[PDB]
Amino acid sequence: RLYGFKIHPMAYQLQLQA
Amino acid sequence: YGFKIHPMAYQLQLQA
Amino acid sequence: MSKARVYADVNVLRPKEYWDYEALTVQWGEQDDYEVVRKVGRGKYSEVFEGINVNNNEKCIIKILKPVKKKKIKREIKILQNLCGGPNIVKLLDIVRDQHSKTPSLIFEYVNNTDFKVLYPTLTDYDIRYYIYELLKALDYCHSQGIMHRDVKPHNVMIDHELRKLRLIDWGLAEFYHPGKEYNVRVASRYFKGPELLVDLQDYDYSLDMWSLGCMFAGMIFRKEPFFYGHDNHDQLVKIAKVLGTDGLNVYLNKYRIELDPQLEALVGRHSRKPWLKFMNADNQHLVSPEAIDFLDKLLRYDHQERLTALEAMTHPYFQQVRAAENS
Amino acid sequence: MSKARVYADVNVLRPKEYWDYEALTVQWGEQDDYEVVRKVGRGKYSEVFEGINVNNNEKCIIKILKPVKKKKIKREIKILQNLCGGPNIVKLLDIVRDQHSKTPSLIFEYVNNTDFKVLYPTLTDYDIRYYIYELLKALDYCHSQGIMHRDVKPHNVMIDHELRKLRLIDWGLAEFYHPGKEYNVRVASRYFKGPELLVDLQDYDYSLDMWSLGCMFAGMIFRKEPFFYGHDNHDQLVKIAKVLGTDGLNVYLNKYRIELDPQLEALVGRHSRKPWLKFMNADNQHLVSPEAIDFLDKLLRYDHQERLTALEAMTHPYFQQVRAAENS
Ligand SMILES: Nc1ncnc2c1ncn2[C@@H]1O[C@H](COP(=O)(O)O)[C@@H](O)[C@H]1O
Ligand SMILES: Nc1ncnc2c1ncn2[C@H]1O[C@H](COP(=O)(O)O)[C@@H](O)[C@H]1O
Ligand SMILES: [Mg+2]
Ligand SMILES: [Mg+2]
Repeated sequence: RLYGFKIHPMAYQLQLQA
Repeated sequence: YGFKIHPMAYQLQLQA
Repeated sequence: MSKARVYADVNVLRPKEYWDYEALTVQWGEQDDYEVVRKVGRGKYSEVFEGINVNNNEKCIIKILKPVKKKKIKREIKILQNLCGGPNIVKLLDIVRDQHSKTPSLIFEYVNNTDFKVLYPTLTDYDIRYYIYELLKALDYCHSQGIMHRDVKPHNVMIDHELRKLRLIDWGLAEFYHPGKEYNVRVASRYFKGPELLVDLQDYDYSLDMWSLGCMFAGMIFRKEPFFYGHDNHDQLVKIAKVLGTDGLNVYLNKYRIELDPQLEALVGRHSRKPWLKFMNADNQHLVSPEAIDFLDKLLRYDHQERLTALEAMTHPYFQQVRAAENS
Repeated sequence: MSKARVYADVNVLRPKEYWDYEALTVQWGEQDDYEVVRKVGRGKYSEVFEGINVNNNEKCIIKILKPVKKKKIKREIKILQNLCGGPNIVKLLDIVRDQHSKTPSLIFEYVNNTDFKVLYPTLTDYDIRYYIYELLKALDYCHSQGIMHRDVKPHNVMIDHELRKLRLIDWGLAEFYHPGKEYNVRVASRYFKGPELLVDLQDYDYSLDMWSLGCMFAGMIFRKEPFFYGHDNHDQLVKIAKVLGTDGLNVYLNKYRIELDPQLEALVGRHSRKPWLKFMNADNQHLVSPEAIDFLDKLLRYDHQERLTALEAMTHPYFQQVRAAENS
């Protein structure tokens, strides 16, 4: 189950900011 | 006039 | 003692499951279908993030519903499914639970938006008339479908001024209208609660949204948000009084046999009505027009019965120009 | 039965105007100098927009202070001017009023940041060690300058992960420390209030910030924000008791002759302490370390006197690695 990186419950990727 | 918020004018998105 | 004067028996005629939302059974889609990217809003009952659909690669909004009665979720879910496709209606794209915690998130269509505080100033007399006419299609649609959005105000309307596109959002307070039902007055947002919620007239109707449209508009043309600035529900009515004047607050009260808690009576007091022109200042003068006033005036009445229908308002001389541009 | 155990005089020795902030006289700069671009946040006492400097073309944050005692602004402002330049301290670039509405705004330096909720998880054992060591330089500095930030919690610390840059922000609660002064306990934010604010020990000190750092850090390694989740002030203490155990809450109380309102006594009750390792789950195990635990443990004590000083903590075995990396 390659899991890791998830808020509440969604995986999320990067600081894509602006 | 330059429309304004509280006190500063507002930058712009563009259109040309 | 009230009943709707438009669209009252629609939920009557429709199949019970249409409005019997506790009866809904959420058909969850696939989470991993999305990835989260940036937070972007955080409401009382939810947290908003901009995310993405990994399959189609389209930006989307992920609303993560904070702790609340499951039935208060099946509501919005249902309401949203019911509206989906509606003109200017935010569009639910998929709904989702989470593996463990078990928290639901609504994944909406994305709107590029500019906070009204930053955007509105920027609009032109026509810009406004248009956006309101757009905002109106939303409300008339959804009312016609048996629903009351019970939360109308700027922050819940997304505008992509770039594409002159508009969406009405957050239906977490929208509810189904059933004739004669006694609803809850702890709705809308202070500034935009209509009189009826402020004097406890529980069997309210779509009319409520009209008053919020009222404040919202009033404040746009006058450049004075919030228009009515209560620090508290009691104060709100008060602040309303000092503009529509008490001689009407009373005629209203008697008509519906409503009784002010004394004290509220007190705080309110005697006040004459202040005519709309007394808000036309120099900067705002370009947006204020005999029509804008008639229209506003016909939105902001103590008597919800006497407010314009959505439909009726979509014909008001204010919108003639826009309406033209439409079927063109 | 308290007095600061570090930097207690930082204001005593200094010229009175250094800390006598009502005496401040704001020297307003040029509004016209900036333009607003997008709203970005909106706090209890303020509204934040990202703006821009038309002269130099640099991004900036415009914080428009909502209605509050002028003296509560001259504080922010003064504190801010006092800190300016301090390591990892947000930087006040200019303060502006407005020819018309007479409406002060604080125009800070811009930080590109990622909401903790989306950023933190992303971090590595090291990453955390680092940012807290960074966050530490901010607190030690400012404490050394006679100031208490009084409201430390993720949302007030900006991190530009792309540049491993960090800023501590919202000095709206920060206040000058004067030995023996009885301060106000309606500060910090629920979750991150220290015991002293929850049992009413008003002559608190910098120590308070240590406990916030305490919760903040505790939650980051254990991946459990908020660590102590009170629904209410009383509850908070309670939730703290169920982890540090009541046998300490008591020793504390007697030491400072403090008395629990009965009832709060009640709600708290008897509870044994839960040792830190009972929070090391599988998902968080990579961040938890015999050191992270010693360090956390030395931040989270009922007794503010026994918490680490900022300085002291900047030497804890946890940071050795990082502290290496500056020396090089
Ligand atoms: N330098 C900055 N860069 C980016 N966002 C900021 C900055 N300063 C304040 N904000 C934000 O505005 C919010 C609260 O405003 P304030 O009450 O000034 O602390 C924060 O959580 C941030 O999202
Ligand atoms: N679909 C959406 N797209 C963009 N922003 C949204 C969406 N739904 C809610 N929000 C927002 O959440 C913030 C505050 O919520 P509200 O006051 O309901 O506008 C706004 O500044 C918007 O960023
Ligand atoms: Mg605050
Ligand atoms: Mg507080």
